[PDB]
Amino acid sequence: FASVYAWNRKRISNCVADYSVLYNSASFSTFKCYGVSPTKLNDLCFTNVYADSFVIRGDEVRQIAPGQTGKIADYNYKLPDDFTGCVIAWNSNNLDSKVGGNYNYLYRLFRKSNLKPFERDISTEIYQAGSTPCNGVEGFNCYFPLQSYGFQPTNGVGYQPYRVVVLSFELLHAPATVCGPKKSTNLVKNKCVNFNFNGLTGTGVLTESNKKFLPFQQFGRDIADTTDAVRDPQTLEILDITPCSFG
Amino acid sequence: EVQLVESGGGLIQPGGSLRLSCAASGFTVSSNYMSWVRQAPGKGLEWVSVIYPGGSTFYADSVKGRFTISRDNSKNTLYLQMNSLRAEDTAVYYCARETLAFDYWGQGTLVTVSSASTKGPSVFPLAPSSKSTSGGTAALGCLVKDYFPEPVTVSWNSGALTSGVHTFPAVLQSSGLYSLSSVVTVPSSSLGTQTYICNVNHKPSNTKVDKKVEPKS
Amino acid sequence: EVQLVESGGGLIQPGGSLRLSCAASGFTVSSNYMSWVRQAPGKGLEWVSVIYPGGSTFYADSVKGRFTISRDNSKNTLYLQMNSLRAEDTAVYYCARETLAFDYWGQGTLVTVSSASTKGPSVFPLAPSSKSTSGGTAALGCLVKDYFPEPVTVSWNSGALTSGVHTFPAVLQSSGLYSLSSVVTVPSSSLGTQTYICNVNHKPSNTKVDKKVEPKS
Amino acid sequence: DIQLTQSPSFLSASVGDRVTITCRASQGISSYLAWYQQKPGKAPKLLIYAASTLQSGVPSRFSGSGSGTEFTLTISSLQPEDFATYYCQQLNSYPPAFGGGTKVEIKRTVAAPSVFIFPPSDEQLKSGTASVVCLLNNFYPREAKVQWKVDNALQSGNSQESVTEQDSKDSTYSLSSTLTLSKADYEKHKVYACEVTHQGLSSPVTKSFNRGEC
Ligand SMILES: *[C@@H]1O[C@H](CO)[C@@H](O[C@@H]2O[C@H](CO)[C@@H](O)[C@H](O)[C@H]2NC(C)=O)[C@H](O)[C@H]1NC(C)=O
Repeated sequence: FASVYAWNRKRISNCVADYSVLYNSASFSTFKCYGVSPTKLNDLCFTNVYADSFVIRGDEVRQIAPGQTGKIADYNYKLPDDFTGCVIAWNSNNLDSKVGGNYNYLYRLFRKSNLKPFERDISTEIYQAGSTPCNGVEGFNCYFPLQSYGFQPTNGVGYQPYRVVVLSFELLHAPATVCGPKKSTNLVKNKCVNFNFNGLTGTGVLTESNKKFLPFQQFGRDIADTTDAVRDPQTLEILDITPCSFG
Repeated sequence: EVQLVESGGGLIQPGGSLRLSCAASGFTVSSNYMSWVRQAPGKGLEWVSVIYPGGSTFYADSVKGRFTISRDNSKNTLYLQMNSLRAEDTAVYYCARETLAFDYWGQGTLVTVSSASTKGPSVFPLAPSSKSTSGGTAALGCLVKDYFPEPVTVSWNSGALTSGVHTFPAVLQSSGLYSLSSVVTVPSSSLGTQTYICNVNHKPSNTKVDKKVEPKS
Repeated sequence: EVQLVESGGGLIQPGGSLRLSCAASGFTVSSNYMSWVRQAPGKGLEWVSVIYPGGSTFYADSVKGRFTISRDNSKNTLYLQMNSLRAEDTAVYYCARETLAFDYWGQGTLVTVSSASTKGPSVFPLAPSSKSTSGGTAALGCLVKDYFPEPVTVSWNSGALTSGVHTFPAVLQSSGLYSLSSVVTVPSSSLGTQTYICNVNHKPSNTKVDKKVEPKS
Repeated sequence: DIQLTQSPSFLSASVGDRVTITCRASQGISSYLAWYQQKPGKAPKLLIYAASTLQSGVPSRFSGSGSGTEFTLTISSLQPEDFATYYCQQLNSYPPAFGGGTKVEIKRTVAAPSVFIFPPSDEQLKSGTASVVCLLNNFYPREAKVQWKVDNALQSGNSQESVTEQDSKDSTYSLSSTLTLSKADYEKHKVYACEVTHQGLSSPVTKSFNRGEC
């Protein structure tokens, strides 16, 4: 994973996102959704999804939330106050903690001013405390600003490392982007049915065809402009649409 | 280097209040983790509050709410405005500059009695006697009793004698008032010869009395 | 039981202002009918304002508007924030806990002069003389004159003599400044014998002067 | 769940020796805490850093031994001047838990007390009460007994004692016991005695006076 003071930032983009494999994986110790409850994720579409990744203590997962304070949310990683995404977290004691102490996971513990939301700060200047110019030298009136979790496998819970991923769905002003999944049923034939073919809503009997579209045409129309054939998206076969009987 | 001094302690009753000023003698209280540490007498320590270089509070468990911390960087002062003291905090207060650990933390007191005594001493001189005399030395002292406002001091000869001068811990009677006695030994050849005057000062009140101790009549 | 004390009086000019704090020494100002009673000197009383246990105001007739009452239960304090004093209220203010009638109401003063004198005394000693002497006793005193800030006090020998000591009501001259004289009789055998020093204290200012009175040269 | 740290307090030793103090940790903590020196009537001073990296401005007598849990401090080659308590803490976490504190005595040998009894001052008998003070001066074993006797009747339940901190120079204790009576009850008896028992005395010492004898 990535440190807590220099988190990563992956910009998920146009694709088919299935937040159900996430939501039901039962391996996550924390799955909170803020802008939007979790089950309705696989039914919405945004412009961009960002995913931020890092590693913290066990009991600092409560500062990854909109409107908190503490050494993590103050100056390591700040979430805006109208967040939209979801926060996921799971314990990772066996991967990140090693006997003798894993001193490779640092965090920032001194900064001049709290972060703006989604702002990032990887500098390593000596936190000049005393009016006396530090001059880049340690000692008194000058602290190094980074400390390290010394993780060890025999730590009580709440001191073992947790890995965190923060998904943030954003909606600029583009034309579209990544969308959830497309729940579909099965296609029946020879029965007056109520059908929807990726947008085409109609009613009628469906029947095997013997016409041949061109391999970019979806549905066919009659003279007087009524839909009378479709192509099944999944199997790509042409089916005629006749009305069911009236008289 | 840094010599934090604090001021503001005294005596008050419940529902009272009090501002404490951790005067940052020393530098840069604008950018340091500061905190209040508390201990009742005869007890271990306890943690109260904390300010971040950037502003956050996180108060303790029992003093959740009803208790406020702040700083002032231009004055180099930490401010602790409390109120509604359950009088169950009667304690000795410390403010310490957390520097990755702690250290650098002055001292300062407080008492929150539900009474309004603050009377002062009742001083008697305990004369040097042959029952206290043994060979080369003999002991004499001053008994200062029946006072509520705990911090009281008795010196010997305006602070002159430091040999044998021993003030014993004050005792709390059933009446609710404190009492103590401070005694010093001095060569038995010198029973009445030199000056032995106990200087009693009561700081919550304004009592100042000098009492001479002489051998029994 | 209940011993209401108040604080906040002083001197100011029109359009001024002032917060008065009826400090509820005593209990439960959260749930009691409280009120302000006013009287000009030499006059009968007058009623000002009132708070309900639940919050309501109902101010008086002439002080309708321009005048605000409130409480604080956690501090056990009543708050009276006034402003724009027509200076025609120069009065002696009382705050009383209405308990189906009244009673239990401390005291506290105020003056709203349109001037800024606050100078202080002009003290002279009025010597004991044979024209004041008659038989066994003779009278001596101190004349403290020409001051605006009405509350002024003269004691005899730091508060020692209470026999014959009589301070007469201050008089208001045409100049606009007050004046008074306090006199005490003492056995004529004791004209100069003992100490007779009048201690003059002016509280709005900070004047403190001790003047000795001795028989005429 | 908060951590509750523990300590085996009330140490006693002599100079120039080795002593060792442990600190329990009743939860899985990592290895970041700190030790403090609390001289009586003063401010603490931290010695051991967040493990064993002893903070500067300290001598070479402390040796903090760290672990996952069960941390342990050790003083080797003592020096008469460490009369105070030693606490544990636990940096990192905001609300931190503190220890229980271990006072440490300085074994001496066998130094009996100077005893002295003081009758009540004439000023106090005006007021209507009689304090009878008995002083025990300098003494190692503090396990001293003060028995008041009034006309040879052992007095129970009208006395109070207090004791001083172990002296930084000669490592002794001093004790003051006060017997409190009314003027009326004082004037009903004659001999007031104070009988002190102590290891440096082969048999107890009694200091006594006779009310009303110049
Ligand atoms: C959509 O997916 C289905 C399977 O989920 C594909 O169906 C396969 O079609 C081929 C024909 O070329 C068969 O040989 C496979 O056995 C089918 N798989 C199953 C599971 O039935 C279908 O082809 C996919 N859509 C497109 C356009 O390829």
